[PDB]
Amino acid sequence: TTHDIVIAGGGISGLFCALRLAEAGHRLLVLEAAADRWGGRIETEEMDGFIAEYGPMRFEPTLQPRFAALCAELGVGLVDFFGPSAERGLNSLQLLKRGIMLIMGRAPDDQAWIDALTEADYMRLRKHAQLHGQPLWAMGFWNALSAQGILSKLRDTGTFYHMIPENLNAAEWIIWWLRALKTVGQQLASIEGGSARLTAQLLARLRSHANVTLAGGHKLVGVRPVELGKPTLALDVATQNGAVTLRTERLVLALPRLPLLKLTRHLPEHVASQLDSVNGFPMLKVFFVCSTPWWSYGQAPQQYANCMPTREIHYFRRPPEADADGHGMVLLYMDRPSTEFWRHYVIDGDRHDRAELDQNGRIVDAFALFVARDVKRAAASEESALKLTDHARRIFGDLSLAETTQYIRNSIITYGIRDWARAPYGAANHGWQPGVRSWKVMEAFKAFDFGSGARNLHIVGEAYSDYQGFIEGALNSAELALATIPAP
Amino acid sequence: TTHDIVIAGGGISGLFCALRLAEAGHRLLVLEAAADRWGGRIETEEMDGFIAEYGPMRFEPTLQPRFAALCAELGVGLVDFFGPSAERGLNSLQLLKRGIMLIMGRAPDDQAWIDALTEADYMRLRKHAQLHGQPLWAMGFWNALSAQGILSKLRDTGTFYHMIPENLNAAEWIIWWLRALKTVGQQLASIEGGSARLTAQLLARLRSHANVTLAGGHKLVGVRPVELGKPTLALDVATQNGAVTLRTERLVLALPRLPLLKLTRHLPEHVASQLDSVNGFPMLKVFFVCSTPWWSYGQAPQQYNCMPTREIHYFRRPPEADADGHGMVLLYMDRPSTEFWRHYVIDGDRHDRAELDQNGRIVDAFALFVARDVKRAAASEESALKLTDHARRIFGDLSLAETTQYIRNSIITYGIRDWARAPYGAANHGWQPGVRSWKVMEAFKAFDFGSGARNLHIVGEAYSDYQGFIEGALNSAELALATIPAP
Ligand SMILES: Cc1cc2nc3c(=O)[nH]c(=O)nc-3n(C[C@H](O)[C@H](O)[C@@H](O)COP(=O)(O)OP(=O)(O)OC[C@H]3O[C@@H](n4cnc5c(N)ncnc54)[C@@H](O)[C@@H]3O)c2cc1C
Ligand SMILES: Cc1cc2nc3c(=O)[nH]c(=O)nc-3n(C[C@H](O)[C@H](O)[C@H](O)COP(=O)(O)OP(=O)(O)OC[C@H]3O[C@@H](n4cnc5c(N)ncnc54)[C@@H](O)[C@@H]3O)c2cc1C
Repeated sequence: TTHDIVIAGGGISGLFCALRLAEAGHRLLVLEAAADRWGGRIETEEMDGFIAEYGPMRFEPTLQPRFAALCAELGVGLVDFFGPSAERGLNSLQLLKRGIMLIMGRAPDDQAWIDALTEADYMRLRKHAQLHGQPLWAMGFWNALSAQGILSKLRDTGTFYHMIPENLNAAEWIIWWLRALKTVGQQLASIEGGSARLTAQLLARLRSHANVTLAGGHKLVGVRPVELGKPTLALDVATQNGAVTLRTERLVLALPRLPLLKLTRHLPEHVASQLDSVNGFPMLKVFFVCSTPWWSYGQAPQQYANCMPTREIHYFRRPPEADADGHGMVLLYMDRPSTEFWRHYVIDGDRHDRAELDQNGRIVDAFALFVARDVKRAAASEESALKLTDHARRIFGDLSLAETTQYIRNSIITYGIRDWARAPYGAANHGWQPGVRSWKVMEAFKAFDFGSGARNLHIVGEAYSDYQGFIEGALNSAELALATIPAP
Repeated sequence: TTHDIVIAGGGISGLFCALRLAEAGHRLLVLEAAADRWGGRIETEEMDGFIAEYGPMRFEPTLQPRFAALCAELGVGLVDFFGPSAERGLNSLQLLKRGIMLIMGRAPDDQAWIDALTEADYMRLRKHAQLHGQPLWAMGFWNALSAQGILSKLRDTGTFYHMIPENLNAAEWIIWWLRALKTVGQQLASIEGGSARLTAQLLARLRSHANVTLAGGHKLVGVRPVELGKPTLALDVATQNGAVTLRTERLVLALPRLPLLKLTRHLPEHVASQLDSVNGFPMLKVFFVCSTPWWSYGQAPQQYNCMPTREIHYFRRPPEADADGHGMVLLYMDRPSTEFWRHYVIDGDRHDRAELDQNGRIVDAFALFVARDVKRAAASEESALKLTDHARRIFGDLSLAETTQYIRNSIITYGIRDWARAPYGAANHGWQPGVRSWKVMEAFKAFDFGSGARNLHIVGEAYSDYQGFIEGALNSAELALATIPAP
């Protein structure tokens, strides 16, 4: 065949491009490597009636305006989330804010200065802000915080996801934190009836657009200019059937770093040379649904780290105004190196493009043992962070740990695991690297070509965005490229 | 041109192949991507008269017989090393041995069983040893230790490089540790006048062998069979001049995982599909040479959080030859400390050896980190810091900003090697859960593009049966040697 515009990748950014480009009236095609699914890192499975987000769960719409706007324009609402909470002059909580504000030269409690910062200011910071003579775009976040007259000590033990041991671009993670440290963005909200709800609504308005053919099961595996000097692109697309060959005047790669690296030979050196301007962090989620929970409503998230190979362990029960069975659900949410523990419980090598539910008992076998220890210890202490129901407090007192194991192992109705470090994602999210001038990459990536000046290839997505980690970045990224695509 | 046998890679295994193949009488050529140097991961720089090993330092010749033998046959001596030292029935140092011996079903004090274990036994372990129904070749080391009736909890926050958070092949790291846990070893030896001494001696006997042309500055960047079905190989070799094109009847890839992955398109799928059967661990060394040390004459290596490092090792001159009283500090670190320091290599693009005295910012940050710890060590005294009386006092009095500067000034020369960098991509490698090592080593020892020619080979530590050590690199060389007939 032949098409005006191909879009490789049907993730949030792939599709926000497939929308705005339809609304200006182009003949779009959306290749998407996955047969049945759409929205990539957006994953919401229903597990014994619980909404289990294998991908994003909450959002800060005040911070992520363009998210709200794609939510609004699509009829997606946001149920505000009200869920549970959690060496001298250096005596506070988290408050890397001290570290940042020292670097920026302000008072370590100058929260007005922080709340007044614009994107325009963030750009001025990233380009021009220095620390001990060095630009911050050239430094580790970890190094800038450890400098003469900053911190140390540095607690990665404790804290949320600040990517200290990954040592990201100082400027870009000073920027990122100065954002989430504004007074707003405490407004925390789920998406009504799942996060994948947003995927659906975007296809339901992307079906009522005539000039859009959505083509699941299609994976871009090649790109050549047809003739030297000319803008016509040859796309090798492998699919279910077999190895088709599309042609287009404009290809949009809505792909994170790992797919792009698998395409690296088929890309201009000047672009392919920079795909390593970001690192993909792995994250891994495990969900267990328990018949007979040991925790009440409002049991706080813990930071198990030791007790379990996990970072966070999150706790869910059905609303107390329902509870048709009284069941509950546990999220093990983990980064490096806990990810390496669980990685190996995906039974299918070769392919892992979505959660594996109820396919390895060994995942429960290891969840059981780890919790079994902790809930014999929590009965006694009572000053343990594990609330523990009266029913559970007693019955555990009596069972021989080896049986507390089995009680929990039996208790599991359904369980699932998503290892986001696996192809074709290779990461839950990405981070700029020390040395990188993000703005040089984002400009090069938004629009490029094989050497005609055609400006008819694009990269879009979170990975090389100005708001990494969030759908907002994926959206900012889509726009940057949209602006370089004229009407038909 | 055209050659009997090319050997890509002039590291220890590349060269032990270039030797034994000369001694059977082939017309060898050794390509080596590095212009000036040989022996790759073997790196020994002289720093204000100190032997600084950016690569291997010590060795266990009892455990590594084939190392001793290549040392002996080359006139390389080993100065035995006598350097400084270091919840219910679960309260010791090497609860690791507890964990292993639980898995293996023996008594956690069965040290005779351990000392009696042969290679043939290690193979039987690899292939057949199970845990809760699962073969260990299929498990994480971390998972096997955390099992019902083993450990937990697991202290990786202590300990010397056990690769728990890298979660390596349970069987292959049970094997690896059961080796270094023999009493037989622990006999620790440096190499006489540096570790790179062994590189030199191997070229000095590799010069007196007529049928060997050594070609530094040459990097294999492609391999095609000349004709479909026929054993003739086309080598694209980039060099100083430019892009020559050799031909050979037999190519030996003495290369770790990362260069082989850069050649992955030029390799048979059946081989390239398995290069990810191992992980390359990054390690990073920084060396500082200090005018006026702050530490005692037996100051133990520490396990520093306190610094972004894992080990911090302490050196003075043999004080029988100490003409200035100087001392040296080795920051030796794994993930994630590696990420802190890696950014202080001033040359992007290329890093094939240590960068000495090329970034003051490395001292600037060493100073501050130690400056804190040695103001705390003046007072507490309940510290591993054997601080000298001269140092204990003078530090008491100086402000941080001056304690930093005292140390910053004290530094004569400093260096950094980031082994995670091309073309090494790792200080050493580890088998992965799922892998049957023995299936990989058999596939790798000899293969071809489909003729049956059996005229390509992979050799080196990375896919060896003794990962981490030169012994593995040597075991690997042999496996392939055995499949190469005499001329
Ligand atoms: C920090 C550290 C500590 C160590 N400690 C010990 C120890 O205590 N005990 C011990 O026994 N061993 C130790 N070792 C082992 C050491 O790694 C040995 O040198 C050995 O493992 C190297 O095996 P190799 O032959 O694969 O060497 P390599 O150096 O990996 O050989 C590869 C060579 O090929 C080259 N090359 C790469 N690409 C190309 C190309 N395309 N064409 C041509 N040439 C190419 C160069 O990279 C290099 O010279 C240590 C290593 C390190 C780094
Ligand atoms: C653990 C986790 C936590 C998150 N937390 C938050 C959060 O707190 N707040 C927030 O706002 N967002 C969060 N997110 C969301 C994340 O920011 C976005 O979902 C994502 O980054 C944006 O999607 P994308 O379009 O950029 O890329 P992706 O969703 O990765 O899109 C890639 C798509 O390309 C496809 N594809 C098509 N053709 C090819 C091909 N040839 N090769 C490869 N792939 C191909 C598929 O791989 C895939 O569907 C989280 C995500 C995860 C996984």
